[PDB]
Amino acid sequence: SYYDYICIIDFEATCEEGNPPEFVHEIIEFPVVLLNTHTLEIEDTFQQYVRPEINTQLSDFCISLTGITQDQVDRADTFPQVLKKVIDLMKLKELGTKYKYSLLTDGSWDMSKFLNIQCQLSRLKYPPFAKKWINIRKSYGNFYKVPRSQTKLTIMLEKLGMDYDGRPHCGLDDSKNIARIAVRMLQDGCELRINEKMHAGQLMSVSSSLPIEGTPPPQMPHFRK
Ligand SMILES: Nc1ncnc2c1ncn2[C@@H]1O[C@H](COP(=O)(O)O)[C@@H](O)[C@H]1O
Ligand SMILES: [Mg+2]
Ligand SMILES: [Mg+2]
Repeated sequence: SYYDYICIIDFEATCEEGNPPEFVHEIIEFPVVLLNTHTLEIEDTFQQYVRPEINTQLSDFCISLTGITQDQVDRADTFPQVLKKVIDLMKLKELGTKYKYSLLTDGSWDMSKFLNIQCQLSRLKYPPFAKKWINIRKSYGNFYKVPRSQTKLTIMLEKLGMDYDGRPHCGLDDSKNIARIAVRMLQDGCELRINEKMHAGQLMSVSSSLPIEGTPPPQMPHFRK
């Protein structure tokens, strides 16, 4: 039987203009949006900013694209501290123990790039609970049967006859819009399910024809020795 909760995560990260290929991203915003699959309502939202430690000064391009200011990241906890809190929130809403749940992200960068890089930077083991997720862009592409380029957030909203609510590149607002699409897709009868994973630190697909399996209750990973 189906997930009780979909847990939507969409990060914001440091960046440069022109998107330089060798620039080391760090997570600067870690939102969580909890969607109850039964009531189809967004039940919980939590926002937290993260303080980068490598490239600590946000670029102008970044401050403007995301809206996040230096004073915000400066006053924020470091990633491991923020992760402990996200895990504590998840533990509070009893995910993995009382309720069957799954992660959902918009694309495959949040887990396989941003969280992946960040854990290396923070010297953390990659948290098991985040090794499998629902990439909604993929879900959408397969459900409505459109090429990959048509699954950009902008187009998904447009084609479903919806609007972008709130600020672009603000992770919380982004996550909420994502959840709003999830709802709509569930309503259109699409069974959202895990379709992507990490394996040997590489992005890999996951068979869509296999039974619904909950994500394990989250734990706080240790520091890599
Ligand atoms: N146009 C862009 N140029 C460079 N980096 C970007 C751009 N759009 C998004 N990103 C990176 O991806 C992160 C999250 O993407 P988004 O979900 O589009 O806000 C941002 O915090 C940026 O670090
Ligand atoms: Mg994103
Ligand atoms: Mg975003």
